[PDB]
Amino acid sequence: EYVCIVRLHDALKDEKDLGRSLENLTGALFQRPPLISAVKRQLRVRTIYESNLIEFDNKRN
Amino acid sequence: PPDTVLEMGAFLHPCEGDIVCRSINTKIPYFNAPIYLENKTQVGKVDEILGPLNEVFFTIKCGDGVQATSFKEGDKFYIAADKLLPIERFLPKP
Amino acid sequence: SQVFGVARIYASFNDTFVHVTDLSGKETIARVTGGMKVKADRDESSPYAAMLAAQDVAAKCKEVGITAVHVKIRATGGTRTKTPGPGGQAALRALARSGLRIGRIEDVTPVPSDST
Amino acid sequence: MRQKRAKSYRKQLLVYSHTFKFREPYQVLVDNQLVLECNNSNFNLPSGLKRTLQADVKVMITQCCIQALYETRNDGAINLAKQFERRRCNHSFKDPKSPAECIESVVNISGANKHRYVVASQDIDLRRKLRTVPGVPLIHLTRSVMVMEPLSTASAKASKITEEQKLYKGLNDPN
Amino acid sequence: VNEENFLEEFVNQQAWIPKKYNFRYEDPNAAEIISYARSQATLRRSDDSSRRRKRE
Amino acid sequence: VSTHNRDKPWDTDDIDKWKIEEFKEEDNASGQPFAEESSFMTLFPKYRESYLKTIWNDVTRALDKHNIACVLDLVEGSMTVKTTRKTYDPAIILKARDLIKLLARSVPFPQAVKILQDDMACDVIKIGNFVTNKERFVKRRQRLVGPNGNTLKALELLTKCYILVQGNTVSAMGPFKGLKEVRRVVEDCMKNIHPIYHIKELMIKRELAKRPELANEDWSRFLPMF
RNA sequence: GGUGAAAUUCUUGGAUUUAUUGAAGACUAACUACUGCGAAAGCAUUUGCCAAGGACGUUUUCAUUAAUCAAGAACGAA
RNA sequence: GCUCGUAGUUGA
Ligand SMILES: [Zn+2]
Repeated sequence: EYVCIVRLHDALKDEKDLGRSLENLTGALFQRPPLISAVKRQLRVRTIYESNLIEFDNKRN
Repeated sequence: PPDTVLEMGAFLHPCEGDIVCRSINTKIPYFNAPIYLENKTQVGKVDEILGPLNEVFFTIKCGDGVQATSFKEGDKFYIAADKLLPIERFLPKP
Repeated sequence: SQVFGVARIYASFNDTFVHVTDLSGKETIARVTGGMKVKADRDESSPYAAMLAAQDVAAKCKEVGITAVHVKIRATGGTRTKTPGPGGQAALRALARSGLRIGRIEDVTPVPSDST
Repeated sequence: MRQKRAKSYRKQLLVYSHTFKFREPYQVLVDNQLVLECNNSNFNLPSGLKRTLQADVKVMITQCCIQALYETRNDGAINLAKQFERRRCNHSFKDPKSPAECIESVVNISGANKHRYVVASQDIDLRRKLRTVPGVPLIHLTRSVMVMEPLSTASAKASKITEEQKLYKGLNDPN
Repeated sequence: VNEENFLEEFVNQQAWIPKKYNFRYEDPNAAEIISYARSQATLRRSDDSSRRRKRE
Repeated sequence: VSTHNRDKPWDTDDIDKWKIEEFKEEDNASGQPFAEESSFMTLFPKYRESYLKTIWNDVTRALDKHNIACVLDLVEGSMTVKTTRKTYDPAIILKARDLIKLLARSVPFPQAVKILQDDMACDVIKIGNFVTNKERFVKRRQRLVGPNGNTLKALELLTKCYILVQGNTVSAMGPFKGLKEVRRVVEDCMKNIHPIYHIKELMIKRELAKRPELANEDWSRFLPMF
């Protein structure tokens, strides 16, 4: 389990879309490991079982 | 350019100079696979594959002189047939 | 604050015009040509004459209170050449050295339908 | 001459001029069957070539074709051949080649038309294996009508490749 | 070598009549004016003419 | 004769009027960036595309020496140059507007990048407008290059300009007097006047310019009328 | 203003430059073209109407139907 | 200048 802060590069026109995007990323997912990780970077499927958006500040992004 | 290219993605929106596409192809693309038009001209290569299994998106790394803002929604982007691999590979084997 | 004028430079191969007006162009502040600076007619398009003209124009602009100018560069155009003369760059650089802040720079050369 | 066939011939000649650098006057080699047919049918061969090519024509013949013309023993055909200006072929006098093989030795060097010739022959499989050679215009007289053959596939491929290298060479060369 | 010499053999030999790198001439193949075909495979969008749309 | 001319005591023969002094960051005496962004855009023919697609990064670095931002749009078929906050030279955008235009008219990048220098000027002359017939236009355009390029060489030595003929344009790069002479020669050549008359006129003008005593009086009696 | 430099000219009755309006005869910038269309002459603003066409494929009541063509005729130039 | 086209000629 993780609690994560995402920083957006620009302010969203619609706030709720962020939560909707998070609801799109719940389930089986196509992910590639980042460059920093020591694991070899090949495309895998990883399951996010449940996600919840705690807070969002569109001014603080 | 290859003789046979298959429609791969549909334009969604630009993102930080990259083109986001919803996949209109059943198969998964190769990494850095070139992306074409109906004119067989390359606009860029596949940068990132993302999204759930039911709704796959991919972002294209745009080449020189190719701008993400120049494309509009409903534009189709094409991939070579050998640059697709089946989705059953990434799923765990039974 | 900042008070804006419009500097219109007519840079031809024979002569240069430095002409500061307001934003509409209806009222003009100063107009100095390259021929007011040099005795010989061969030197009216020289960078020296254009530099002196732009210095005089910018001094008048500082007198009236213009702090920044928009730039409308123009060549002879029409059936003739579209290349600005040697005085246009000199007038621009002299306006910059005089202390005026530069706004938009755009080319207002009359370009025809190219057939007579 | 009708305008449609003249237009098609002009387009084909533009293809030959842009890709293979054909220049007026056009250098045309004739064959001995064509000489015999123009003798019997009383066809003015240089006038027909000037009409078909729409430009100046220079007519040539080899040793082997005119040698077969003496073998036919036709005085009018020999006279008609000898008005045309002479271009020699390096072949044996005692054992001359067949006119088809001779005209290919003259035209086909290393799989290409080096001397920029135009072949006006009546023989057919000669025209086939000259269609294999790119950039060789073929002309023949059928039923007192002189017809230029359409552009071959090899010539079209050479033109397409030439335009492709035009896109990336010359002034467009990155260097 | 030197320019002016070549200029008087240019007038004397009548070189302007056809025979019976600071500058462009130093580049070889500068004598040919390059021409291109009307149709190229390009990335540029091509709008349809009114006649073609009416035919559709 | 111009009347109502006032005296100019400051003008003397000591000043070199045609020298161009270098422009630096300290020369921009306002000390502030340009107030609003200035942009120039041009379109290019489709055959140049791939060449542009290869050289654009190099083009970018050249404009990075002058704080000018460039955008190539192959879908639109356009080249754009614009000023940035880092820009201090007001004229250097206009030269940028020249450069892409020279890149649009088949001038090579090593030649066309010299337009960023102060002493260099350029002219793009339209030749496709004078005559409507194709064969006449082709003949008059070939008269500019001449046999084996020699006439073109005879132009380039006389006007001291790089001259490239492409399509419906002639692109000339050099000094302003050379640009004037090139425009005269080209426009007369499209009007069925052979360039050899202008070449001979430039020769006679060049040899008369050496003699100091011939400067004041008219050269018309020396020059053959054509 | 122009030129190699000048000069003929316009100009304190305000020339040139700037802004606005009206009129006239014209052209359709880049893209863009020696390879597109048209028999030539020539041909790119938008929207309608009219008739005509090229190339490709399938073929034809299909050769005394074709090719060369003085006269003559249509278009263009003049 | 281009095209059509009569007398005549060639092939049918
Ligand atoms: Zn032989």
